[PDB]
Amino acid sequence: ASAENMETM
Amino acid sequence: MIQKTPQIQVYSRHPPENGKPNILNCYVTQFHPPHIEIQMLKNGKKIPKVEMSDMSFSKDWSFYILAHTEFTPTETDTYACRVKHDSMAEPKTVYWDRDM
Amino acid sequence: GPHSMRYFETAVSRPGLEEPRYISVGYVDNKEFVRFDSDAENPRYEPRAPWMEQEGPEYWERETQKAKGQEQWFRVSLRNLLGYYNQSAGGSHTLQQMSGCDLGSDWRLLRGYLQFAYEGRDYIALNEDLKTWTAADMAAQITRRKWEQSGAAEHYKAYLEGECVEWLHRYLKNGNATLLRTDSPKAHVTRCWALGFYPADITLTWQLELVETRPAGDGTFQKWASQNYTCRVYHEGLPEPLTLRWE
Repeated sequence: ASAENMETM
Repeated sequence: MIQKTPQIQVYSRHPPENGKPNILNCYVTQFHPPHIEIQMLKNGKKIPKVEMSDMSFSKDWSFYILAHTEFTPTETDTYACRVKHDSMAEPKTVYWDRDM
Repeated sequence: GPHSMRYFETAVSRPGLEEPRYISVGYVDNKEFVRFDSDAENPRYEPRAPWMEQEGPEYWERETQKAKGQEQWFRVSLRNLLGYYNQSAGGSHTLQQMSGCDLGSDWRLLRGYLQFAYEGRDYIALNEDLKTWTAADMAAQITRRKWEQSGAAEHYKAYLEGECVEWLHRYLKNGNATLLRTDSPKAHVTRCWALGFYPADITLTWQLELVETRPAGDGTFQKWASQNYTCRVYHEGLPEPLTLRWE
């Protein structure tokens, strides 16, 4: 199950 | 530009015996950026139907792929892999050595 | 023995196209199970192993939708970085991500991974304490401070310790077919060759010129190296190292 990113770089 | 030259290995799935169906592999690694063209040749003639597999990268961030197609080895013919990638002016061609 | 899961994600920006190309590729005990690709026909998380087929359309909407988020995330980020480094317009750049978890033979969490490269260079990485960051360069400091003064680390920690473990604990139970049942090398001399093994970790010797380990396309791996001299093979699956010469 892949992860979800939140805040951008 | 940030660029890395692909290492190439050409080889068979199974050890070759004359007129006995097999797969040919062209493993290409350590390259950047990830765009790349890989050809497989039978006597300098572009083998039809080559499956591209992988395209991910290893923990050092550099890219890897495996190209492959079906083939019936003979000792009357030559086999090679030919690669084109921004880091190299001219395509690279590595030839199949059945003992390797 | 020990067990792992990893997702490898690449986004590549391109001159002209306002959307980058995006690939995510899932791996279980070092062996591919799922993949997404942005270019493709009409794109979703296709399965790349037969044991993953028993997961039901329902699981795929979840993951496919997740991959939609990541494109968004990778696009914006691609453009944040351009400014961070004074890269002007029209040029090709690459952002890469690696996340996942290690389990030890007892099935408990050994460690999580979450890391990033720009242009193939280390950019920012979650420390082994799942709680702090190593930033490679001055640009990455901006990202770091954004991610500190915003608590991203815990979010990832929550994915790493919990979800990542839960689902891998499960994929393991679903497909020992080409997983837990490991097979081992058949050696011989023509230079000695090891053929047919899994996993890929192996060592070869001569006792009185290294070929790198390489997929054979069918899921197994191969290596070689070249009366006194005798060849030994060492492997995860040998119940005792192998010794040979012949010819």
